Amino acid sequence: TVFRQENVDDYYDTGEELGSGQFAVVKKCREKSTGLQYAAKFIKKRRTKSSRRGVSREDIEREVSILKEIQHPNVITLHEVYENKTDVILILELVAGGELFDFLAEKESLTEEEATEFLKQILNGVYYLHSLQIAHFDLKPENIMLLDRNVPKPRIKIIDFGLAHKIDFGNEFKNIFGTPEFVAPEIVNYEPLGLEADMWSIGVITYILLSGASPFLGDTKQETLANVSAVNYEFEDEYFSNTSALAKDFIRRLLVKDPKKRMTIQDSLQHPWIKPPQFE
Ligand SMILES: Nc1ncnc2c1ncn2[C@@H]1O[C@H](COP(=O)(O)OP(=O)(O)NP(=O)(O)O)[C@@H](O)[C@H]1O
Ligand SMILES: [Mg+2]
Repeated sequence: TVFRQENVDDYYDTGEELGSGQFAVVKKCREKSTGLQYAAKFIKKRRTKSSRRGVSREDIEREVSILKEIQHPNVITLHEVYENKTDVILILELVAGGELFDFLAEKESLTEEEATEFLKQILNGVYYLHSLQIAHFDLKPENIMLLDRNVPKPRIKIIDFGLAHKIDFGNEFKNIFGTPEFVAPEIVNYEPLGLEADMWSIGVITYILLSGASPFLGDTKQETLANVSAVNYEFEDEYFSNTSALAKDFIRRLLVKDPKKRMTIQDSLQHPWIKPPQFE
């Protein structure tokens, strides 16, 4: 599909940089006609068929097509798309309270209540996506953002649809790979991937929310990946001695190597704790 090829600067003024990855720089912006504020994500296009710099049009089109489908309080929405010869420019809903990652950085470990108030939101965002057969494939504390960081119970949105895929057949085999600390063993072993892989990432996120520690992290990327495939983690007493046994049970049911035996998004919401390119 093609996108609007007008100069983006003719319709928006850009401000502060919000963030960066591989593939993209994200800038705060303001639409001239409405005075509303957005996050403009500039994704660099591939300059030649075989190049490794930039993102293939197929991958950009998949991100845009998934984003266009979304409308849920706990996920980011897509406002408009522009393009020019160098970039595709997604105008996304602005999430202005920073990454869950940075929130967790200053001050590092949450109460079970604070942890479950975030988690319940993440779970209903992911329930929506999975209901739509969308696997996010990049869930991690940097890809969650808070609408306002200065409120006692902040409200979150899932961002970064750069690896997301529609799962039409219950699994796909296109060979996706995110960040070693958060990927499920099936990603590590290059096996067919489905919605289950997001549920593993949620367990890793939950462990970190409760402890401030990463369950699989080794000293190098390859060692983390080995730990992940072996399900090499444990609940350190120093971190978990006063954490409830149900919280551990929740995590233990997500960090399961066989995706068929791992809790589904629906199971996670009924659980008693809750229920009211890749190398060194
Ligand atoms: N809607 C948004 N509002 C506010 N900040 C955002 C938004 N989208 C992205 N960011 C910030 O920009 C960073 C990069 O955007 P992201 O969508 O994560 O890019 P990417 O490079 O394609 N994927 P990755 O390599 O995993 O970062 C994020 O980590 C956030 O800090
Ligand atoms: Mg990202």
